[PDB]
Amino acid sequence: RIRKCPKCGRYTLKEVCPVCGEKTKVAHPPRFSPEDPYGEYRRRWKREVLGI
Amino acid sequence: MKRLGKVLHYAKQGFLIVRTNWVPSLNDRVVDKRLQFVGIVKDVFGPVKMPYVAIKPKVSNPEIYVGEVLYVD
Amino acid sequence: EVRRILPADIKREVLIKDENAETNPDWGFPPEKRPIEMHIQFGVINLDKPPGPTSHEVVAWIKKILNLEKAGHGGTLDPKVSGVLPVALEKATRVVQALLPAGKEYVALMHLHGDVPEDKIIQVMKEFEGEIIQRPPLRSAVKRRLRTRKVYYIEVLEIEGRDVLFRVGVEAGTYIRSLIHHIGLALGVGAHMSELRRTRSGPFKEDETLITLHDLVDYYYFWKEDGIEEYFRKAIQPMEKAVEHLPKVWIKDSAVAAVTHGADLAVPGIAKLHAGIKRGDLVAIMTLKDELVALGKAMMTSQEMLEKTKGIAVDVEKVFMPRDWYPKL
Ligand SMILES: [Zn+2]
Repeated sequence: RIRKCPKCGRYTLKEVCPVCGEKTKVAHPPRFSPEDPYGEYRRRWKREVLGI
Repeated sequence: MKRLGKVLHYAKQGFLIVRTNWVPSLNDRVVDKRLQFVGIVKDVFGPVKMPYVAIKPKVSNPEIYVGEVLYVD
Repeated sequence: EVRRILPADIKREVLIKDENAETNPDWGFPPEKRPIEMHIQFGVINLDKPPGPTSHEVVAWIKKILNLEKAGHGGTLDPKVSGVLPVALEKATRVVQALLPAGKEYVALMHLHGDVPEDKIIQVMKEFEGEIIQRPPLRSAVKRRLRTRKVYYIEVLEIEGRDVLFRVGVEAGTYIRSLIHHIGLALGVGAHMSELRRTRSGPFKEDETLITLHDLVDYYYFWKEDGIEEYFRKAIQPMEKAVEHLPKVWIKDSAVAAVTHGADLAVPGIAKLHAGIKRGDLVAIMTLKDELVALGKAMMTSQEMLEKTKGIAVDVEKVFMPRDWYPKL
């Protein structure tokens, strides 16, 4: 499974980036459904973080 | 005939792989120096300067032609 | 100058035909002047496609969510593939013409069917760099003739067990799946592509502008419900971005008015242009304020456009700029 590090965006298969040691994540974005369940919940916290 | 043969190996997927400096054609007949005919070209790939060729073995038992020069008549 | 990097990375020289051409500040709508509504009309999304749906399916979702009439993507990404999927919108929908034939970069995972020493893996993969022979798949074309394609570079990233992760830059029409299959034959043991992600498509890459469908919808909602334009505005790139990798010709205001009114690009209408343009090349026709006017096919080389006094420099294939920007014939 392809992964990448949030900082320095290096691509790797390892859980931890070989370059910065920071943890990596699956490079693919989360699955999407037009129904978008939880979209309301997601926006609630997102509005907060962004300050809307 | 047209040389540029010498099988590198018998790929596990069932093809005789040969390296060459010339690009042959698909379905071309491939034979040994004894004109016994080994199989037919089924694919050509790699760099245009030095391509690989996948010969579809049509013999009862390939793998013997590895390291053996192959030709196209 | 080398097939070692993506062509979009190669900078071109700017030849000057007319040094005193000026532009009217009252005419045109440079990106930083477009109201959000207009920005969308002439926009392109740098979408991070999720694995699962077909690219067409993805475009359909976007047309629905944003209540659009037209949209199109710039390079089919197979269902299981994720990554850069530029999606042009409304009036900019046809800028994809400039993207489909652009260079692409991928990060792929190859799964070998046998145990092979690393050095041999690297060695054999370096052999597939440059012009290579690759016959089209069973799905495409009714003439499966073998042709050549350019692999600008192959860089092995990591090797775990029989899994080989690598980055690859290629010209349009190059199938990563075939490339890996061929590598498998070259190595004898065989291999197949287990995972694939696109990291660059023409001028679009993985940077701050790359956005997911989740971000898209949410930013949209912020604009529609909360009246916040900043986020949705940034989720959409101006069509000009979709043409960054193309050789350009910057034309005088009168030429812009002529082209947006059906004429082709006249040689004397050119103020400055990129070098290296060859007859037949796709070129972006730009305003002196860097607005995209149209896409066209070059009727002559840069050198001819530079020295000629008359005739048609570029055959216009699609006009994006509305007639009211730069009025009169
Ligand atoms: Zn890192």
